[PDB]
Amino acid sequence: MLTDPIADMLTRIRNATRVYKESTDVPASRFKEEILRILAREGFIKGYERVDVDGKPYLRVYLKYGPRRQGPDPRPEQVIHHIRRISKPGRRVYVGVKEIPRVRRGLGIAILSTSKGVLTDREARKLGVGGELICEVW
Amino acid sequence: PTINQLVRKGREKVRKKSKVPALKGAPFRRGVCTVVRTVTPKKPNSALRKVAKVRLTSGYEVTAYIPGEGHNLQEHSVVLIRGGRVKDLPGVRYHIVRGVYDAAGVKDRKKSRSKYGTKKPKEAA
RNA sequence: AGCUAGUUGGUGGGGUAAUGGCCCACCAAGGCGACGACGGGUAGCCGGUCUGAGAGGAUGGCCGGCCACAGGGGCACUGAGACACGGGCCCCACUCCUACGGGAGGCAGCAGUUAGGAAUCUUCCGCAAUGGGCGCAAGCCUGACGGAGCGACGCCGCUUGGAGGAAGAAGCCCUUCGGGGUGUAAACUCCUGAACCCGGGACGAAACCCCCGACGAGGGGACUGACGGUACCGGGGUAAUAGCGCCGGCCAACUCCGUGCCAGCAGCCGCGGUAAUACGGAGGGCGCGAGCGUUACCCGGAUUCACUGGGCGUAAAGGGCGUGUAGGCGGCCUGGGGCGUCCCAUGUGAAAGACCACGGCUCAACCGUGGGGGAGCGUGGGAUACGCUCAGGCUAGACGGUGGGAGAGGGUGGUGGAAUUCCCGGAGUAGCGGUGAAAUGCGCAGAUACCGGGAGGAACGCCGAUGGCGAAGGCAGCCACCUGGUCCACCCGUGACGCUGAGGCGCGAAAGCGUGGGGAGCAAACCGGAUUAGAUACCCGGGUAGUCCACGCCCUAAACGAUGCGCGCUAGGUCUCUGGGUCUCCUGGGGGCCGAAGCUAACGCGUUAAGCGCGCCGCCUGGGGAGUACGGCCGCAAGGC
RNA sequence: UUCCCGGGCCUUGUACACACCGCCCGUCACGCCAUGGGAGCGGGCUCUACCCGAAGUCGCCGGGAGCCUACGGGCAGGCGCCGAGGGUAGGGCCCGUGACUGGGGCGAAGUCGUAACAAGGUAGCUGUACCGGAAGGUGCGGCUGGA
Ligand SMILES: [Mg+2]
Ligand SMILES: [Mg+2]
Ligand SMILES: [Mg+2]
Ligand SMILES: [Mg+2]
Ligand SMILES: [Mg+2]
Ligand SMILES: [Mg+2]
Ligand SMILES: [Mg+2]
Ligand SMILES: [Mg+2]
Ligand SMILES: [Mg+2]
Ligand SMILES: [Mg+2]
Ligand SMILES: [Mg+2]
Ligand SMILES: [Mg+2]
Ligand SMILES: [Mg+2]
Ligand SMILES: [Mg+2]
Ligand SMILES: [Mg+2]
Ligand SMILES: [Mg+2]
Ligand SMILES: [Mg+2]
Ligand SMILES: [Mg+2]
Ligand SMILES: [Mg+2]
Ligand SMILES: [Mg+2]
Ligand SMILES: [Mg+2]
Ligand SMILES: [Mg+2]
Ligand SMILES: [Mg+2]
Ligand SMILES: [Mg+2]
Ligand SMILES: [Mg+2]
Ligand SMILES: [Mg+2]
Ligand SMILES: [Mg+2]
Ligand SMILES: [Mg+2]
Ligand SMILES: [Mg+2]
Ligand SMILES: [Mg+2]
Ligand SMILES: [Mg+2]
Ligand SMILES: [Mg+2]
Ligand SMILES: [Mg+2]
Ligand SMILES: [Mg+2]
Ligand SMILES: [Mg+2]
Ligand SMILES: [Mg+2]
Ligand SMILES: [Mg+2]
Ligand SMILES: [Mg+2]
Ligand SMILES: [Mg+2]
Repeated sequence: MLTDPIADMLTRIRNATRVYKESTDVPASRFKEEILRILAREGFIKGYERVDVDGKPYLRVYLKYGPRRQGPDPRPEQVIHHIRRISKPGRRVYVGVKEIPRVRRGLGIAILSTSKGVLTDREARKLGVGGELICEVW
Repeated sequence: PTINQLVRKGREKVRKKSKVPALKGAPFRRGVCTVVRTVTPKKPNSALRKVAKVRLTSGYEVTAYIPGEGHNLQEHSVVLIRGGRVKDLPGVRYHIVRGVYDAAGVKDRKKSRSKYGTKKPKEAA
């Protein structure tokens, strides 16, 4: 019955990226739409659009991959190596401004929901807020 | 388990078991002997090891191994119990301290004389 | 797993500095509890301390804060304050003096004795300092305190010399006897020089006091040290304590002799039974050094209670299955609030401790100063993405309508034939049964085989399938009735009604039990006959409960897919069952095989997950003792949880 | 080429690997350790009812009986409630102990048999019921952890 729409979306993307697909569909939410915007600016995907499927609004999330490499298993590298929901609906995780993770020692991104909108780990500490730690992506 | 179950049911603790009941965890506990005898070891080894049943001041009567080569222990000897077991001897989980009380240490033991209670040879040495 | 008599609440009093069932009358029947009441066991609590990468775990000795005690127990008095450690009264235990009737005493204050124990100190000095009490002051009291004494109990600092020195003494150890080692080590040469003798010898001390100014501000003067002749400084000055653990692997350090599963070692693996780096010694070496080891306990390793950070198909572990209460969790759009949540300042977070500096004791331990943030909670202000709530609204979730579809789904009642056994009649004879082979047994008293008639019970061949239905156990001749689940189509209705589910409740194979029927075949037990060393078995002949029915119990299993349910996502090839269609083919549900990606220790799984995610429940934490013991609940009992 | 012995390759199964001259099971016997039940015995803690009940607060009285400094009063004293505690009585929990008895565990070489591991010589396991010196056997039903 879709307990967690956002972990559903992140798992949608996690399964789409393992079989190297053009895009996959996820039902639309104004909050999901913000999270996909943040994934888009950082270069984890190529963008999105409010498509319509059977009178029901989904979101085509166009995937981005690495270059075709050589040797056995020429399947490319992922742009998203690891994406997982941190704060669960049964396990709420709330962080202040001084307690924010360093995702892959700066190389990754933490996405988290604050009173100043949906932000990243760098943007949250720039603005100085902290909030519900949505997910870590790299 | 789930976080809700861990809230409801919690996590248990190890709660160690005392391998030496020397009563208050005393490092040592004195008792008079009652029997000074020789016992045979377990399956893999073979000897006649020297043990003693000791009527502790804990109110316990326990066996105790008599280390070193040779002893001076009798039925009415007073002796200090140490702790630590002999694996080939079942029922012996505690050691006698030598050089403490009526029990004396090994004579002519000249290497590891901090153990087995032997005094320094003072022979320009 | 239930507790509750002042018990819960009220009214009016008593009482207190003061609220309050704190106590008392009268009234009402409440109060608490799985969010763990009540009860049992244990424990003084904290700042802090130990450990840890941290999250955590452990702990509360010194010191500071709080509490509670003062031989056991109770009570008041005085008083601002006590239920009063060195004040009072009473009861008991104990001790001491008694002229025997009635007195005295309370070291959990500083020392100290005794008992216990593995174990824990001086019946020291002084009010010079600080602090407390009384006092106008002088001063007096101060076992608070300042110090000293004892114990390597701990930490820190220092010494037992330094530099020279033989192709390398003696001793002793090993030797492939030539040599190698201890070893610059020592002997020996100088130089410095702990300890000890000698003189000086304090910081901690300046006030209280006195004079002036008025016993104010201010200036000046006087007395006073326990520690202690000690620290420290100067002069002189003698080479001057070293030990303990280990040397198989973890783990750094190897040979020789003795020994022979003996004596012995031991933390685990394990060594010792003739050539032992594992025992005993020696030589040598390694690790430390006024210590070194051992024991006992705490954290660590232990990510073996996993919040970080574990799992459950086969290793420990999915509840037998459903239903469902509490609880946990929950779709898309729009606003109100601003509880969760975030931010800002502010209040608090005592000191001490820890960290960062800078200093003080010749260094350090120790100590002083300054500084920095913690975390938690109060108040005020703000933010509204997510969670919550209130409200409006949506349809993908869910349920419902209409039209249908398959089925061993369930209960009741009825019925058909095949077969078995028995009874009757006919006909018919000398053997039939049975085994590996036999025997028991049945048979001339007319068997087995054949026919005809009759009774009775149980189970449904072919269909029938590696097939179907159900939540599970499970369900199979046919018929009728009553009845649940379920799948498809059409996108018509309500519209978030959702998922899971501790207890509860219901179903629950076989076997077993109770009461009453029925009993053809089969068949525990039991009896025979063989097989066998012996057979309480396997093989054969009989054969009772039971298997069948009704009603009531019983709750077990390899109740197995050894895989809980719900939803979302991630190649397909193929077989089969049942629906719909523009039925060549597509699509939906269901049952199978193979296999993308991915997962697994492998075996294997693979949209009928063991993949990738989320929600909820159950369970696991070495083998045995053990599903045993005790307690509890249930059962007629067996026994069950 | 069935059968007896030995050998060769493949494949299947194994709980064997000193390798089937293997391993393994349960009574029985001796010894020892911990332990359950047990006529009872001995304590500890606790609860309930009643009896006696000191000191002492409080409440009366303070009168045929005292004392007082201001007496329609105070003190002494008497009575009462509560009361530490002692006594009696019956329960609850816990601990030690008990003739005897049940099972468990250990003890290098004890007696009896062959249960399981290979189709273990009757496939095994299992719930249950009955039976047997012992493992175990058989009945009914289920499982693949077998053919
Ligand atoms: Mg206590
Ligand atoms: Mg750790
Ligand atoms: Mg103390
Ligand atoms: Mg005193
Ligand atoms: Mg003593
Ligand atoms: Mg003073
Ligand atoms: Mg001075
Ligand atoms: Mg080594
Ligand atoms: Mg040794
Ligand atoms: Mg030192
Ligand atoms: Mg841990
Ligand atoms: Mg976890
Ligand atoms: Mg199951
Ligand atoms: Mg349900
Ligand atoms: Mg919601
Ligand atoms: Mg707020
Ligand atoms: Mg502080
Ligand atoms: Mg609404
Ligand atoms: Mg409609
Ligand atoms: Mg049943
Ligand atoms: Mg039955
Ligand atoms: Mg019956
Ligand atoms: Mg009867
Ligand atoms: Mg028969
Ligand atoms: Mg035989
Ligand atoms: Mg038979
Ligand atoms: Mg059950
Ligand atoms: Mg199970
Ligand atoms: Mg299908
Ligand atoms: Mg059982
Ligand atoms: Mg039981
Ligand atoms: Mg060949
Ligand atoms: Mg073979
Ligand atoms: Mg007993
Ligand atoms: Mg067999
Ligand atoms: Mg059986
Ligand atoms: Mg039988
Ligand atoms: Mg069977
Ligand atoms: Mg079954």
